[PDB]
Amino acid sequence: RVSSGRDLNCVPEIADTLGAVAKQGFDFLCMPVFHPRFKREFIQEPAKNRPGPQTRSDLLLSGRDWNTLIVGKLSPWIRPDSKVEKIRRNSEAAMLQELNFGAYLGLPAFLLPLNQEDNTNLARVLTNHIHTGHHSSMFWMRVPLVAPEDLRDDIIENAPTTHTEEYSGEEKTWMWWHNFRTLCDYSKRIAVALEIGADLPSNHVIDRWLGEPIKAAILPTSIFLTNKKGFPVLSKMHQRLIFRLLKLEVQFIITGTNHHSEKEFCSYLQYLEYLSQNRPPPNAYELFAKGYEDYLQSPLQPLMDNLESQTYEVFEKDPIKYSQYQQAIYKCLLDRVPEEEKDTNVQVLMVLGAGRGPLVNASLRAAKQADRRIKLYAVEKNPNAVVTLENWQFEEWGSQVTVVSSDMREWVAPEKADIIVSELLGSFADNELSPECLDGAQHFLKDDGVSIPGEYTSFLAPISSSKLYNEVRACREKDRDPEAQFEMPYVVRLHNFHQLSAPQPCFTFSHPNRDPMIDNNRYCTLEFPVEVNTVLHGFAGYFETVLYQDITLSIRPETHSPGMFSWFPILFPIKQPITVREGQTICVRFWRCSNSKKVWYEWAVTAPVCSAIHNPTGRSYTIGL
Amino acid sequence: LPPNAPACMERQLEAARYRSDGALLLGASSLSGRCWAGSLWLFKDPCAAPNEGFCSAGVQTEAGVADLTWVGERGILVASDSGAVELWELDENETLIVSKFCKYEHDDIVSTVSVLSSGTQAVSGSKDICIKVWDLAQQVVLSSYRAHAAQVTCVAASPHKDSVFLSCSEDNRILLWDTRCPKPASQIGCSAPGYLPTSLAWHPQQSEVFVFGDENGTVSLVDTKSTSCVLSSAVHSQCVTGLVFSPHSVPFLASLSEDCSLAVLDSSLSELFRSQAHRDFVRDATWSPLNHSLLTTVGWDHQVVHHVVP
Ligand SMILES: CSC[C@H]1O[C@@H](n2cnc3c(N)ncnc32)[C@H](O)[C@@H]1O
Repeated sequence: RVSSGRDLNCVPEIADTLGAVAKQGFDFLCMPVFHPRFKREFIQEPAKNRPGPQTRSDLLLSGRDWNTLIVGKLSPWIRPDSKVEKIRRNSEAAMLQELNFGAYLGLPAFLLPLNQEDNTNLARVLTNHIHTGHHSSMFWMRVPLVAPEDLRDDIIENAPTTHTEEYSGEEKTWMWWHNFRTLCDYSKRIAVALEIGADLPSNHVIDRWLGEPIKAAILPTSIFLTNKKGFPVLSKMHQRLIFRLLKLEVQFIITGTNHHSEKEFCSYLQYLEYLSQNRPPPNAYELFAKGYEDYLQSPLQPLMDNLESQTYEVFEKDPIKYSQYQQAIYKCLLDRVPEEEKDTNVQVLMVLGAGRGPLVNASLRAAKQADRRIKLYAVEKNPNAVVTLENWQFEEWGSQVTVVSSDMREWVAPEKADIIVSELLGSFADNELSPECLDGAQHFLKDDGVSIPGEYTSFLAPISSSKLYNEVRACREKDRDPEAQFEMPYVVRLHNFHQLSAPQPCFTFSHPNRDPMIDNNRYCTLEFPVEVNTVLHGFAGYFETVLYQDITLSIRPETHSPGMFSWFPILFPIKQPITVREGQTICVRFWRCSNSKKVWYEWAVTAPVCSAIHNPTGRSYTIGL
Repeated sequence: LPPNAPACMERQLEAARYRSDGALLLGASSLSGRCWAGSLWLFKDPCAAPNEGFCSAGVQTEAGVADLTWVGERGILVASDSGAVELWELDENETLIVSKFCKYEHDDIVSTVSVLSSGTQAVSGSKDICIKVWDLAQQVVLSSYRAHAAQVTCVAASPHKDSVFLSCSEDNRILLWDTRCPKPASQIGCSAPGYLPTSLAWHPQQSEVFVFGDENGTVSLVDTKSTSCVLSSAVHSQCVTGLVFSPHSVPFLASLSEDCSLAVLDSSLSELFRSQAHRDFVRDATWSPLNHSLLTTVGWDHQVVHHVVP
């Protein structure tokens, strides 16, 4: 269903209040840990020597309750950036005190406001609390989509509201967030409590928050409409945002008094649940992409490494891609054996990297479908997978299939091939070294032979995700370069991100490769027009391949093959995030580089600013030949 | 101790308001410890206060009392931490205090209340940034104004004009309101943006002059007409929480700060008197109707102090 809490700034009895909100179906309570009005003096006598207690006792709840049900709140008088020095000092002292109490209590989260532009000293104090013990507890920064000054009623005769359009200005609240998090050096403990108003801003303003670490959405009772039966409800545009936010799995917080007085506060929560269960449904693929959202993975290197049984099992788990392969071979067979020559003509079909035989089985289904005759070679360098193959061939395929336990670049074949078939492609196409492997094998392909696939193309797109930037940054390891995390690609179901530009083709390969001298090295320059203010954090990679003629496979979103959504895209990080102003072009440069020993990518951004070249001479990342 | 009157007054004394007859209205909050609530007390003998046993009447409020005001002689209008504005009514015998109405219209703590010149209307101000106008008899909100862009600190009704009230906020705005204008609010302030405005008091006789205190302890006298920042004194080492005019023909002005001090100032803003009596925050002042030279201060030190002013 939905994870939801109640926001209160009045708790007479913490016991009854918590009990009440439980009966109303709230998972947790946001409340002050000190009385919001109880302003404290730390430096000046006599109020400094105010007898205590300074707040209510930890003993009033279980450690478990404090740990799970309670989100603390900074008292609203606390103004660390106050221009008034005595207020600044008392607010520094009080903020430390209240944060130290939430740590004392074991609170899972604590709410702090970003309610103006300058929160420098507030960030400096929070950073201090974070750098005082390693603790897990989250800090939810309460920021509004729309600054209060731009929300205010136009009811001041001599202070009219500026009704003029303001692209940058309407985005001021994100800049408040950006500056705070940047000062606190992207602490994983600091996330966004996004506060929504009755008036949503422009879609550009909402888009600003796409890649940001949103843990909580705050819905005032104010923003809720009333149906005929007098139930609380939301505008379709509000409802669209909820459906957007459910995808990011945020916790919803209900703030304000009951305005639908006939009905209980169950009413507001009832509505959210109603939206949850009745949400535009996803797909099996989104169920396939189940728990992998923004989960960073090492790209598989099935050449340099021998894949495990369950790796092959997952490759086999999506039948559709093999049905595509079956179809490409079927078509190629009919184009090569006239119906007159069906029984005289038996084609030599070689599966190059046969794994546990899915392409072998697809090749066989294709031949019986075409009613045409094939001899099969199953070539596989992974001797563990040869075990699976040789049991299959003994038990089922028989002597039609000759299993070969060899690297296709070393193998001396007894005869030349009509058709070579392979699945040597990664999420960035050539990133498993299909080029080098098939190049080594082509000397044993007939002069009129077909490679399936005949072609593949990598695509790139610039993306924004402060979330994934932090994920990568967090992948530092001992005994290597402290920044090697950023100079290697990751396979990942990119989820909390913004794609800043349409994907552009990067590198393309063709098989057979007729070039008299063959260079699989590449240098490509891409220009991505960007129509929004944003921060570049890296580049999403995808691929398309032509198996045969019109039969293709793609993970490129615009051309995505059906059923192949368990096959995730790739991410090329950059070390330093890059600010991009609307109307600017992002220019990225990519190299595919090689030795006898290793193939690697190097990459740089040249616009709107220059990055360092990432992964120079494969220092951080190579692919084994 | 009376019937319906609690054994123990909450420690944090928020409000002190003398009625015409000289009876004392007390508001108190529990701002620490287990239970965070408040209380309303009537002391027909003001010198007994704060002692609960020697009280004419007392009641417990669900939540703390941020602000208070007399509504005529038997009415008490309350700013609650709960976001409710509540109307409490005195008994015929005035031996107990009964809730007339409690309306939860504010989304956050109700910080400030004032009764307008009619006595049938009040203005509320809240940390929720809204200012509301109340039909006291029908117990509803006539108007709700989001003029400000931060928490509303003070709202003070005009002495004699039922459409006019001041407001101040941490948006650094002093707003002059007139509900007769389709754009009711008007920003009033000295040439330089200065320290946040904290406290407000209309001149009792001069319907177009008011005074405001700031978070830096400066007290300022303002003429709507001249719209010039006429006079300012550095009266306090900290925030000016409250400003109260004497009942005198030429009024004296009581100044109360978080510096835990009270000062009394002439119309020229010069300082006649100073009391260090309180050892915590000074929350309110009411001059005795009976003896105009007598002034009662209340503080979070739970002290009810009676001052004789020279
Ligand atoms: C089915 S995933 C790709 C398969 O091709 C195999 N493979 C990759 N490169 C080569 C090569 N050069 N020679 C033989 N098999 C290969 C891998 O072991 C893997 O099972």
